[PDB]
Amino acid sequence: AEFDADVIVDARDCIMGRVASQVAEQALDGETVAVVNAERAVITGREEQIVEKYEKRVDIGNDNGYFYPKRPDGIFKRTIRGMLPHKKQRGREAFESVRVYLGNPYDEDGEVLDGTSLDRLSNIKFVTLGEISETLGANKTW
Amino acid sequence: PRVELEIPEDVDAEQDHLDITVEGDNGSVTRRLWYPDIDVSVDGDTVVIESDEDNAKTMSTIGTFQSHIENMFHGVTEGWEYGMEVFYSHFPMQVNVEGDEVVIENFLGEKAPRRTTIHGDTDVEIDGEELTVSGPDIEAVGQTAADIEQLTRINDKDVRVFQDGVYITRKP
Amino acid sequence: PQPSRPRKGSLGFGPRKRSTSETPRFNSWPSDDGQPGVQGFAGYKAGMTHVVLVNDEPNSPREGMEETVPVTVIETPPMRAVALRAYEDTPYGQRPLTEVWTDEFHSELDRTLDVPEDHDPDAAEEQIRDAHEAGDLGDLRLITHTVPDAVPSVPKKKPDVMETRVGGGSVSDRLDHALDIVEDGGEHAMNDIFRAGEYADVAGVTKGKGTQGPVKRWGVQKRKGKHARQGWRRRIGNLGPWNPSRVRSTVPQQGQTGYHQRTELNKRLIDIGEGDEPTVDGGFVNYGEVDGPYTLVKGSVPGPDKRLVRFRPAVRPNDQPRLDPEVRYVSNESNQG
Amino acid sequence: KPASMYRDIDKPAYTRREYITGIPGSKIAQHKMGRKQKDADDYPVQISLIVEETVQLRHGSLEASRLSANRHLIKELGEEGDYKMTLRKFPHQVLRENKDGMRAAFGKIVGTAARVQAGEQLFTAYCNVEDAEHVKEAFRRAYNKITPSCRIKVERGEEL
RNA sequence: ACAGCUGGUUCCAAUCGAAACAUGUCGAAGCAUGACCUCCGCCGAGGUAGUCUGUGAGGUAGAGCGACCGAUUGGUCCUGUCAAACUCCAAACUUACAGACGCUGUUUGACGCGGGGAUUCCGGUGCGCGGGGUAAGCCUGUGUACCAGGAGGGGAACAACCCAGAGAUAGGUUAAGGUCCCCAAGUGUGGAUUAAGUGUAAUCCUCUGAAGGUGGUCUCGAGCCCUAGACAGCCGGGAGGUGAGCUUAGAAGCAGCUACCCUCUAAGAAAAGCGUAACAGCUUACCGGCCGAGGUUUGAGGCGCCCAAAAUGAUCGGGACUCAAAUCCACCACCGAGACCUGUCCGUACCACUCAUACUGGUAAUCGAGUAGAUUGG
RNA sequence: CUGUCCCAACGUUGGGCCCGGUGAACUGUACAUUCCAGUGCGGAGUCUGGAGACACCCAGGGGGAAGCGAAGACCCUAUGGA
RNA sequence: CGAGUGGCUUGCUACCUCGAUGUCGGUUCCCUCCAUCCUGCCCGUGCAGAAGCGGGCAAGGGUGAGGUUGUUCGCCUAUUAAAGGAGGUCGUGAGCUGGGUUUAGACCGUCGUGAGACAGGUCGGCUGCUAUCUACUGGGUGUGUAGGUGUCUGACAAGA
RNA sequence: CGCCACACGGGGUAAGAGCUGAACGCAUCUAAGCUCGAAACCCACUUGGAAAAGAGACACCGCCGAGGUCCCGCGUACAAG
Ligand SMILES: COC(=O)C[C@](O)(CCCC(C)(C)O)C(=O)O[C@@H]1C(OC)=C[C@]23CCCN2CCc2cc4c(cc2[C@H]13)OCO4
Ligand SMILES: [Cl-]
Ligand SMILES: [Cl-]
Ligand SMILES: [Cl-]
Ligand SMILES: [Cl-]
Ligand SMILES: [Cl-]
Ligand SMILES: [Cl-]
Ligand SMILES: [Cl-]
Ligand SMILES: [K+]
Ligand SMILES: [Mg+2]
Ligand SMILES: [Mg+2]
Ligand SMILES: [Mg+2]
Ligand SMILES: [Mg+2]
Ligand SMILES: [Mg+2]
Ligand SMILES: [Mg+2]
Ligand SMILES: [Mg+2]
Ligand SMILES: [Mg+2]
Ligand SMILES: [Mg+2]
Ligand SMILES: [Mg+2]
Ligand SMILES: [Mg+2]
Ligand SMILES: [Mg+2]
Ligand SMILES: [Mg+2]
Ligand SMILES: [Mg+2]
Ligand SMILES: [Mg+2]
Ligand SMILES: [Mg+2]
Ligand SMILES: [Mg+2]
Ligand SMILES: [Mg+2]
Ligand SMILES: [Mg+2]
Ligand SMILES: [Mg+2]
Ligand SMILES: [Mg+2]
Ligand code: NA
Ligand code: NA
Ligand code: NA
Ligand code: NA
Ligand code: NA
Ligand code: NA
Ligand code: NA
Ligand code: NA
Ligand code: NA
Ligand code: NA
Ligand code: NA
Ligand code: NA
Ligand code: NA
Ligand code: NA
Ligand code: NA
Ligand code: NA
Ligand code: NA
Ligand code: NA
Ligand code: NA
Ligand code: NA
Ligand code: NA
Ligand code: NA
Ligand code: NA
Ligand code: NA
Ligand code: NA
Ligand SMILES: [Sr+2]
Ligand SMILES: [Sr+2]
Ligand SMILES: [Sr+2]
Ligand SMILES: [Sr+2]
Ligand SMILES: [Sr+2]
Ligand SMILES: [Sr+2]
Ligand SMILES: [Sr+2]
Ligand SMILES: [Sr+2]
Ligand SMILES: [Sr+2]
Ligand SMILES: [Sr+2]
Ligand SMILES: [Sr+2]
Ligand SMILES: [Sr+2]
Ligand SMILES: [Sr+2]
Ligand SMILES: [Sr+2]
Ligand SMILES: [Sr+2]
Ligand SMILES: [Sr+2]
Ligand SMILES: [Sr+2]
Ligand SMILES: [Sr+2]
Ligand SMILES: [Sr+2]
Ligand SMILES: [Sr+2]
Ligand SMILES: [Sr+2]
Ligand SMILES: [Sr+2]
Ligand SMILES: [Sr+2]
Ligand SMILES: [Sr+2]
Ligand SMILES: [Sr+2]
Ligand SMILES: [Sr+2]
Ligand SMILES: [Sr+2]
Repeated sequence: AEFDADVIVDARDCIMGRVASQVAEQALDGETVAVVNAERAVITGREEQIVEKYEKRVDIGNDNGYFYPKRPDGIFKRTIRGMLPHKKQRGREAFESVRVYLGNPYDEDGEVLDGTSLDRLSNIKFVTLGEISETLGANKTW
Repeated sequence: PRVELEIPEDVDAEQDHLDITVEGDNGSVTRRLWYPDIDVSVDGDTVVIESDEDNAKTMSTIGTFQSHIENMFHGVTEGWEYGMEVFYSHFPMQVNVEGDEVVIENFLGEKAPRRTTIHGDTDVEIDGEELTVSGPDIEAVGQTAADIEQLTRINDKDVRVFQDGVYITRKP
Repeated sequence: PQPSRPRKGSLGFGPRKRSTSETPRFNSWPSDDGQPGVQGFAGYKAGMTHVVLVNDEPNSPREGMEETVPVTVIETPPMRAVALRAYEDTPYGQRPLTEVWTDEFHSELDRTLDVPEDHDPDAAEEQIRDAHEAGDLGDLRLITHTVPDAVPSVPKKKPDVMETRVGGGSVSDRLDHALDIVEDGGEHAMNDIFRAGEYADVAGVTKGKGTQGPVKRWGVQKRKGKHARQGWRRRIGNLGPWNPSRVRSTVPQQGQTGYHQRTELNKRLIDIGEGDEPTVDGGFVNYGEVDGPYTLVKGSVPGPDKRLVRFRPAVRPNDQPRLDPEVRYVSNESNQG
Repeated sequence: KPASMYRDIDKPAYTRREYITGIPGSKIAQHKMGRKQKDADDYPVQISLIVEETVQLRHGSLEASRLSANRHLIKELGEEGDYKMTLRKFPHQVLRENKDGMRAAFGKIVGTAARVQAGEQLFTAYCNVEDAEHVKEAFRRAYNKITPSCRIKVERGEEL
């Protein structure tokens, strides 16, 4: 379905938390943001420990529940929510005006935000969001 | 640092991104050489491995990249050969190459055949009691050779009395 | 130090609530192997009888001898594959694309559906083929219904509609195989999918028991000895420890038991026939008389008599198929007595 | 008893034997080891074991560390070898234990400990040049049996 | 009925503002008398919370002991250790009196004296110094500041940790703390380290992490070797007198004992390590070649790694962060209290005028928080 | 000897459940959809951080409200009683 | 000898509750921990084999029936792959039991002049409440998404 | 107390076994890279699941009528619903 975005961000080879922090800041300023190519988004560090943290979040829960997303679609969306006061009116409106996508459903190419890009030629210790999702058990639909 | 490797006349090598393809008369080997701030490029007749950093970790990998490229040069010309001998004490071991995998039958009296798959374009030739693992990619040949020795691994009983198996005789 | 003991009942068939559809819905389908074909069929539970059979198993010490085997008689009349639905591979999973319907419909199908008067079977077929060219086509399934009118013992005439997958060859050849079944009138029999001696998975919505306690529902103990006379007979010890200060959903409690969907794996089809060969004297209790297309399933089948059971080729068989078992005798003795 | 109960200098100096009775004898058999007839200045190499943290070392630990150090020197250099080791610290601090709850809590006398300040020499061995690596090993075994981390410092020896 | 025991005791405001300690007590869940709080009257010029100097008092820290005393080593003077109830020594510091400066007092009367009224005599915590105890969110001292009875800002929350002591209202600038998002302010600058998500945790019952170990990595120093070719690797040589002598059936580098000598030479042990019954065999020493640039030994520092096991769901507050949003060295600009500055107003105190304690004018950097309680106007 | 147990089943009567009629009491500082951790006078639905959470109703067995009921009968204390 | 981790034992403290947070053991039902008894995969061996001994990863599943004793603990028997340990207010009395501790009756031994006592033994000796909130197991009614019928998808969730 | 059914296999790892390989010409399972390898993890399989607030998809029927409720005879259902 259509979503009229003011800003379209390209998450490809970009440090997740840094994109997320900027997308949150913009959503609270009234912008309708759309994060694109989230499967190709990046997160630094040793893969074994990163996956361990995300696997623990999946195993955590009870009857009240702890719904933790396995797909890179929802993982990026949850990362943004943690940077937004989603329980408050202004915060929920900001969050609901942000959507994360697998690939690029638009004709326009996304913009790469400043300070978010990771130089692959300078880094080897990082993981792609899709690689985390495959290890978590999600169905590769990208 | 910067280390220049002169390409042999028999060999001609192309490169795209982080992958280096090395072609010759014995075959073609493509390898991915990726490490922080180490640029591997082809400067006409030489392969250049350079970096702006000179730390212990960077130096470790520059030297590893050198040996990998020099090995690819040797692989596409002279090739890589590992020689193996099959030893048996009581039970006659039947080693055969059935398809793209080398099968070992009647090992130590087993009814079920032990088998391992051959890695890449590696060729395993058998002449009775002698086996010769050969090919251009040292990674593929070294493993296929090792896989054959590892296939007859025995953990349950004493290896000193039960010495049956195919062992590596010649290392290149 | 107080003996260990496995928990009471399984946690994998939950929540133990009433089923949404009385018509079972398969959550898995067989793998695409040889020739194209519909991956399932459906019937109506009749009752039980026994069969004397010749041992087919080559590894049995009794190979060739007479063995008595329990059998559930299920009436399996021809069904109608009225449409061909196609799915497309979207980044959110499989979503339905379009459906290719027919012209020829059963007289009493309008009891369930709003039967198509104006449809374009060619534009639908075109949309599916443009998707196959694009490499976006997922799987091909058929909208199918039963003809309860053909079964005199089942009171209903209102057809039970369900979707069934077509698997087998290439995506191009099974699209064509599917369109051929549909465009004729959709008529297919148990023979078209199954052969006697094959392993099938029977899905059914169980016998409803209303509300029952922990002893029946979860298999917990009754209060023993002195504890049985104090005012508590069929109630569990406690609802949980002091901490956590809440009742965990894993504790055996009262509620709805029965009328749940179960998919019973690896059921041998002893025989597929037609006629009155498996009918019991005086008729099957609470059902009636069988005189038409039937199937004989080895052992028990979920659900009561008159209920719609579903068939599918076994997704996980343990044994190799031993086709067409020699049936020496089928019991026709009264189930009353 | 663990050293965790006595390793710190947290109580006053309790040494006065004219006011304290029933003090257990020292487990330390020797203080002067090796060749006690020869001088310390007759040796070219002088290596000491220096304590890094300010502690209280019990007579049982002193005997254990001295025994495991001198036993190595007796093993490698012989029973009458050319060396001389000295344990310069003596167990002066008398130790108590409250072994009734916290009432009349002043404990009975259970042992003795040596108060060694940080940077001080606990052991000092005088050997020749060829026996230097055998004494560094005797001290490596000796530091594992006392409470603090230690330095094996060479005081007289530019022979490396 | 009595109770030293529990509960309750009803309107507003203004000034001051504790004690949880000492002595006695069939006293310790209570009283009395002091300390301390408050109110009134008297007196009439000094006072002394700080500092400096002068004239005195002191034996704690430290230190030391052929300076006493008592502990406490060994050797044929020398050599090894200690002290709450030791001292030939000896602080910092505390303390008496005086002078000087400071501050304060003579309409706000200080210092002091007399009288009325109390409350209070379960305290707590931080820091410094303690004593007991394995320890304790332990017990019991002491000095001090605080909570109690102290708001507001910060610290995730949180009596006593940090800033800060506070009339109302208003503008401004800072403090502690913070500036990637949640969240106001930097995805700031110069440089370096870390790859463990170490860390993003001042203090702490609360934030662990140890002895021991670490060619993980970075940085600094020292000695020695090297283009007359070092370190390593690979090739070649590793030879004879003689298989040394003694011992022994034998022992021939290599069971043991002793010696450990000289030729050839560019080296080659009377043999460093395996091996054999003994030989043989494999190499080590040592020498030469190929090769070609630094190498090797030791010391110190920085960050990290191992050591590292717990019970419903993991965590730096969370998200998350890697040339950082970590750590260390510097630096730049900001955000951020009721603090500080500033306009107006209020109360209280004092001054001038006044019968007034009614107006009016003036002063307060040196007035404005408060439980028990004293005092006063409504 | 036997359903005390293995190991539970089916049945019988009265309730239970729905409908008409009759019609109490216990209990109630307030707020209250909670869960996991943390913090706090060290045993929190309410504080902190997160997680979860559309409202109302029916039946249930009682995990929690350190549930309700009784100014602890134990223990100590009182210049108490018997 | 030295360094630690845990918070199952015991001890210490006296912070919390004396206008009451129901005491042991057992039972029943649920979750968890790993310092692993078995089971899977491994390393060493004084590893021929077989059977073992020791060690590593690993908590998915399992770890049972009985004789004395109120017992926890423990001793004992026969089975077993093994018949591991521990936390959840020493989980669990608005669930059960009530054999032990610990009222009022009584006896014995010891102590006491005596009343009477005992960290001695012994026989007997009670178990309240109609669920407001919350929690969960199942069942409905509405509203939201915005005419209807039928078929599905799958974010998440549970499993041994 | 009777009867029927309840895998294999993939993928990634731990301990471990190795390959290629440098720092350190050699050596080295590791530093980059790679082949394997647990009843454990993920998938496979079963059950729930449009209230997933991004509140979904498809086909047909219908908006003056499709469909639903009430009603009636009953259970493959059921404490009311
Ligand atoms: C000496 O033991 C007793 O006295 C039991 C009882 O009397 C039980 C009272 C039960 C009531 C009457 C309140 O229902 C009682 O008041 O117990 C207190 C009591 O009553 C509320 C609870 C206490 C208070 C701390 C928690 N604990 C639980 C029960 C208990 C058990 C004890 C105990 C004390 C407590 C107290 O001594 C050792 O065994
Ligand atoms: Cl959950
Ligand atoms: Cl919020
Ligand atoms: Cl990297
Ligand atoms: Cl019971
Ligand atoms: Cl103040
Ligand atoms: Cl992390
Ligand atoms: Cl007034
Ligand atoms: K109490
Ligand atoms: Mg064996
Ligand atoms: Mg019958
Ligand atoms: Mg009969
Ligand atoms: Mg007043
Ligand atoms: Mg006033
Ligand atoms: Mg001193
Ligand atoms: Mg007070
Ligand atoms: Mg901001
Ligand atoms: Mg950490
Ligand atoms: Mg009372
Ligand atoms: Mg009494
Ligand atoms: Mg009396
Ligand atoms: Mg209770
Ligand atoms: Mg372990
Ligand atoms: Mg488990
Ligand atoms: Mg208990
Ligand atoms: Mg209970
Ligand atoms: Mg009770
Ligand atoms: Mg009750
Ligand atoms: Mg009894
Ligand atoms: Mg009794
Ligand atoms: Na990370
Ligand atoms: Na989760
Ligand atoms: Na009862
Ligand atoms: Na309880
Ligand atoms: Na006493
Ligand atoms: Na009285
Ligand atoms: Na007193
Ligand atoms: Na009193
Ligand atoms: Na003066
Ligand atoms: Na001092
Ligand atoms: Na007092
Ligand atoms: Na104060
Ligand atoms: Na605060
Ligand atoms: Na971390
Ligand atoms: Na007051
Ligand atoms: Na009965
Ligand atoms: Na309850
Ligand atoms: Na500990
Ligand atoms: Na109990
Ligand atoms: Na396990
Ligand atoms: Na027993
Ligand atoms: Na309790
Ligand atoms: Na009871
Ligand atoms: Na009990
Ligand atoms: Na596997
Ligand atoms: Sr931003
Ligand atoms: Sr289906
Ligand atoms: Sr499904
Ligand atoms: Sr009863
Ligand atoms: Sr609780
Ligand atoms: Sr002390
Ligand atoms: Sr030590
Ligand atoms: Sr003093
Ligand atoms: Sr920055
Ligand atoms: Sr910087
Ligand atoms: Sr705590
Ligand atoms: Sr250390
Ligand atoms: Sr005021
Ligand atoms: Sr005031
Ligand atoms: Sr009830
Ligand atoms: Sr009473
Ligand atoms: Sr573990
Ligand atoms: Sr085992
Ligand atoms: Sr016990
Ligand atoms: Sr016992
Ligand atoms: Sr338990
Ligand atoms: Sr007893
Ligand atoms: Sr007794
Ligand atoms: Sr009793
Ligand atoms: Sr609404
Ligand atoms: Sr490995
Ligand atoms: Sr919907």
